[PDB]
Amino acid sequence: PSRLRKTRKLRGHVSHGHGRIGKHRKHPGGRGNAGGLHHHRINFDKYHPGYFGKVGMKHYHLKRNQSFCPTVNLDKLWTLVSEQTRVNAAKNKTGAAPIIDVVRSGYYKVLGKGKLPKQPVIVKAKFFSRRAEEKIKSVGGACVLVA
Amino acid sequence: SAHLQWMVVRNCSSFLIKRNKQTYSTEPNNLKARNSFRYNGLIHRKTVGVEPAADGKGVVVVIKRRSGQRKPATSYVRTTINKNARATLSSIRHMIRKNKYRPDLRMAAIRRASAILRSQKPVMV
Amino acid sequence: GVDIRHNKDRKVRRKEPKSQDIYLRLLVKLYRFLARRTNSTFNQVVLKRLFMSRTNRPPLSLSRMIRKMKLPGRENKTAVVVGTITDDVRVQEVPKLKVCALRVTSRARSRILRAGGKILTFDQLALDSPKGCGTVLLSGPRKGREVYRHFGKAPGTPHSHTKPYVRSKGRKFERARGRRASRGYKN
Amino acid sequence: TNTKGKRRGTRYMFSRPFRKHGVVPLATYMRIYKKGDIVDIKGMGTVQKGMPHKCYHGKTGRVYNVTQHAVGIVVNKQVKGKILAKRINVRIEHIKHSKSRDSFLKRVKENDQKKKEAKEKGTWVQLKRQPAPPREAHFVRTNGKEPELLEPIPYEFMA
Amino acid sequence: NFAELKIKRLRKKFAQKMLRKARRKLIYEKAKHYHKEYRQMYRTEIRMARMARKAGNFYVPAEPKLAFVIRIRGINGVSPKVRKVLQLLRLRQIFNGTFVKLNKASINMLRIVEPYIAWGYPNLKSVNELIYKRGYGKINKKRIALTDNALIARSLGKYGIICMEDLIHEIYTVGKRFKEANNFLWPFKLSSPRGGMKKKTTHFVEGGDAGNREDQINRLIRRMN
Amino acid sequence: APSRNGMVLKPHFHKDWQRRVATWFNQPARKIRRRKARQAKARRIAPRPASGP
RNA sequence: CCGACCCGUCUUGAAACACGGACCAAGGAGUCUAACACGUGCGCGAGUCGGGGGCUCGCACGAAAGCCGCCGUGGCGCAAUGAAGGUGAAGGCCGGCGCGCUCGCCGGCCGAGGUGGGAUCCCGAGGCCUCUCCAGUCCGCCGAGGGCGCACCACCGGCCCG
RNA sequence: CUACGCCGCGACGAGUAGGAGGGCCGCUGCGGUGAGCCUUGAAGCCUAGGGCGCGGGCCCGGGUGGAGCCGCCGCAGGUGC
Ligand SMILES: [Mg+2]
Ligand SMILES: [Mg+2]
Ligand SMILES: [Mg+2]
Ligand SMILES: [Mg+2]
Ligand SMILES: [Mg+2]
Ligand SMILES: [Mg+2]
Ligand SMILES: [Mg+2]
Ligand SMILES: [Mg+2]
Ligand SMILES: [Mg+2]
Ligand SMILES: [Mg+2]
Ligand SMILES: [Mg+2]
Ligand SMILES: [Mg+2]
Ligand SMILES: [Mg+2]
Ligand SMILES: [Mg+2]
Ligand SMILES: [Mg+2]
Ligand SMILES: [Mg+2]
Ligand SMILES: [Mg+2]
Ligand SMILES: [Mg+2]
Ligand SMILES: [Mg+2]
Ligand SMILES: [Mg+2]
Ligand SMILES: [Mg+2]
Repeated sequence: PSRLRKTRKLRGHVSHGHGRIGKHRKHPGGRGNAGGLHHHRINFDKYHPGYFGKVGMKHYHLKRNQSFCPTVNLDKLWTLVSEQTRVNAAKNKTGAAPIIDVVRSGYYKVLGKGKLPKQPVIVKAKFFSRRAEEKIKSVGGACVLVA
Repeated sequence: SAHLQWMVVRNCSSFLIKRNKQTYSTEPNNLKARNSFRYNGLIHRKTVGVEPAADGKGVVVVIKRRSGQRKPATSYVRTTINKNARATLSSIRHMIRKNKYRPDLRMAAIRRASAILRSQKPVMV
Repeated sequence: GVDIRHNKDRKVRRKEPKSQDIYLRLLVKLYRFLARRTNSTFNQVVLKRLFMSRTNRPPLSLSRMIRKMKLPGRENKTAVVVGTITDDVRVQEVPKLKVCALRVTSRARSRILRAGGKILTFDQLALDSPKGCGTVLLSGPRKGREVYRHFGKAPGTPHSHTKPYVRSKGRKFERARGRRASRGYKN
Repeated sequence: TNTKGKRRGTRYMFSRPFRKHGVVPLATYMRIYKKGDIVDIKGMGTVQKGMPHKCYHGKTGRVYNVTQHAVGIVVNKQVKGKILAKRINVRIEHIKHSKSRDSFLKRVKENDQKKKEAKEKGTWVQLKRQPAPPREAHFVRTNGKEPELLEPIPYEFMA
Repeated sequence: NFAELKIKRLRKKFAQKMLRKARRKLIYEKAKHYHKEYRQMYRTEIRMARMARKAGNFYVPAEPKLAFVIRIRGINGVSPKVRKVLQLLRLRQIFNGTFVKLNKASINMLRIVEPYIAWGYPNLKSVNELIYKRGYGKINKKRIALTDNALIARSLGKYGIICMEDLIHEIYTVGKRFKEANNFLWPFKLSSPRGGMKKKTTHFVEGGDAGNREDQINRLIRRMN
Repeated sequence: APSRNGMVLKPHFHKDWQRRVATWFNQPARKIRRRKARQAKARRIAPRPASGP
């Protein structure tokens, strides 16, 4: 909607909202990121530190699939199975724990943020963190590995 | 709901007329013909309207019944009053005040009936 | 003339909801009457929260509401939030809660009702307690938004930990000069 | 055009007073500075270490850190249109206790005693100090002496 | 039950009738007592100087403790220190006036705005005419004219000031609640001086209008309001 | 020129991009044409599966 | 009769001996795309989004609208940090044993700590009632103080990566 | 009492560059709506005609003209010299 814009209100104002002294010229200051080291150095230093230079080792032919490894924390672990699964384990007189296969749910590594409910469970994953295995062990569960 | 339907048609309505810094409303049952929640002739569970008769004598006082709200074919009860000026206004006042049927529209209905009755007597030179 | 200043005369505050939602404006009408015609300051806070923008009405999770209702002496009180109540899958035991909210996620709704709880809209709350007696006026985290990570001091100033505006995160994106002592400086 | 030297214009500011050179008196090294007490930053020039900057000379701040031979002071320095609380390390030669706060503590100590003493024994007394009131009415006696007449004196060229 | 509720209402009307009557008698007696107190102050100052002259000594009268400060210069081109002090005296417009309790703090504030004000020591008639004719009350941040005694009672009755006579006594004889009573008074918006000023740009003692005129401020007041 | 905080942007529009712009107003017509050819193929192989081997 | 210099414009300063303007009509200049950022409105909400594809008489409108769900591939978000190998966010207390060695084996509970503020909410002495009283009937209002404390701010701890 | 409504009280009102709000100011086209207007005279144009509004502008009478035009709710601009 062009009717809602400043241009419809700036009719009759000679400068069109751009000043009489300094006017609206073509490109005062260069085009794009011009002069980021000379006359826009203050803005680049103030708001984008680290912008200039190289850091680290360059690696050619980076395949993002090789390092694909999504993670899920212990607090979202029990949502990977059904609601029926958890309650059936909690009321199970037999100490038979369910199996949570996080590879099936699309995750490879289990991280250890949060806390687990007090019921054992077998967790299958490609990787675990040290605190993740510690907390799964502490509820009587087991950490097993897959490939 | 009266308030909900009002929030729909308080500005977007076919009966609305916005003109000369005025706002009128032309639905059939609007006493005073003004665009207002109090006088809207379509959104209330009970409304009252005064119209001239089919012939050029008397009025037709119409009220909304309480049961057939979503059945507009039978939703209105029309009765014709064809008496003298004083007896007519007593019937309209009794219909509204005694029945407690929308008592806030008593004087608007009486004034509208007076306008219609006076508009029916012969014009002078 | 008088020796005063007029640059602060007009107080900038919401006096009505910028929304055109009629269901919202109807209960804005209702709590405008309750605020005016009662001495309860609860109605005044609820009324002015009905004018606020969505960013000023952040969602309240289920875990946060359960935490506030667990505080001593808050039992048997109606949790009132002017905003959206949101399910949290990080909690496992939802207690019984009587709760009035502007809007509830369809999954948070099912868990509350399943636990024997009650859910009220603000028109049911007025008939429940017009003065807002026996209520706990909660709120979502106002500054829990991604914009606030960027606000504050400029990233290239000492002792500022504000997130810079970068199109990508990586070792090539704004990490060399001004970010380590080996490239210029660090501050 | 002016240089940006750290000691420009301190020719007299950091110099010693007349006939006050020599050894630093050792009581200035025996003062006890806790945290939160009010000090004035003088900045004597005998000791070149830990010197305050010339903009803090004469200013007053509150201690927050205490080290072996210095203190940290939170002192307000006005920069253009803002005031900001600088934190400066200053050796104890360049500071001293502020007598303003020391007297205010004294008035508080006298105030709490006065409140308890008067409330115990029945009556109320005034604790807020008032500004100087208008002088009261009083009779000025003559003691039998007519006041002496004074006239302006004739002008005469001195020298 | 119509009869009983009617009688209960007429009992509450009569109780209000009695309370209003009792408040009026209190206002009448307070004003009578204040008239006795004022004429005692007038006669005592005369008598004290009278007995001093019999003895051949002098009776230096007590220094004035109340002042009336009138702004005489406009708002254009004022230095920032003078502009700040005038705002502290609530004199933001030319030919505004207000009462100032006098001590060391206030007097030194008057010296700063000396070229911009004419001030002095108002007498009792000056205080009456200003409060009665030009007296407004700052009630709820509004400038509400003092047309009823209940206006003062609802905002200053907790200090005992419940009438215009109480307000005038509190202002003239500088009482404990002078600050509350004076701040309640909206600054007086006097007219131009009828008959004109001598010269606004010089001190009064050099044939002008600025600065302090001790008791000659009352002559200016009669023309100004 | 940069103005206050912002994101350092690198728009790839320095290369006369207006000569080669692909519009998709023929997208609905392309869907219809594809759907028609799928049907025609299906009739051509009468009892064989329509989606191929 | 009083007042009244020609507009536009750059300018510290224009009636200017500064520039454009003889007059009239018509046309005539912050647009669109892309990318961000913040604000607001709406839907859903730890999710969300079909935008490419496909299915529906093949098509006046309809090149629209509708549907998919084993079309959610994917994007963005839900996790950060390091150049990288890589690693990767729970604590509070009471108890018994080493040595309660500045500390390990556990139990039990509770489930993101604490201080100072903090709208709102809760308790509440004592008051406000009638033709009057000694004796309570049910709730209404004010209220000293007391309590739990949203968001947010300051600070102190705690956890993850180098 | 068109609650986006109505009413009450007090203070205040300069303005370039610039920003913001309101516009029942105006142009063109689209979706709705006015059982709208019109050869018993539309648009356009002229007018010592009558008025309204602070204003942008608008309404009405007269004349000419001879076939189309507008109000309101929204939408979109190649929208005001
Ligand atoms: Mg302008
Ligand atoms: Mg122009
Ligand atoms: Mg003015
Ligand atoms: Mg101004
Ligand atoms: Mg050295
Ligand atoms: Mg001047
Ligand atoms: Mg005269
Ligand atoms: Mg020029
Ligand atoms: Mg020049
Ligand atoms: Mg000019
Ligand atoms: Mg010249
Ligand atoms: Mg020339
Ligand atoms: Mg030129
Ligand atoms: Mg020329
Ligand atoms: Mg034109
Ligand atoms: Mg489609
Ligand atoms: Mg996926
Ligand atoms: Mg806290
Ligand atoms: Mg910390
Ligand atoms: Mg103005
Ligand atoms: Mg154009």
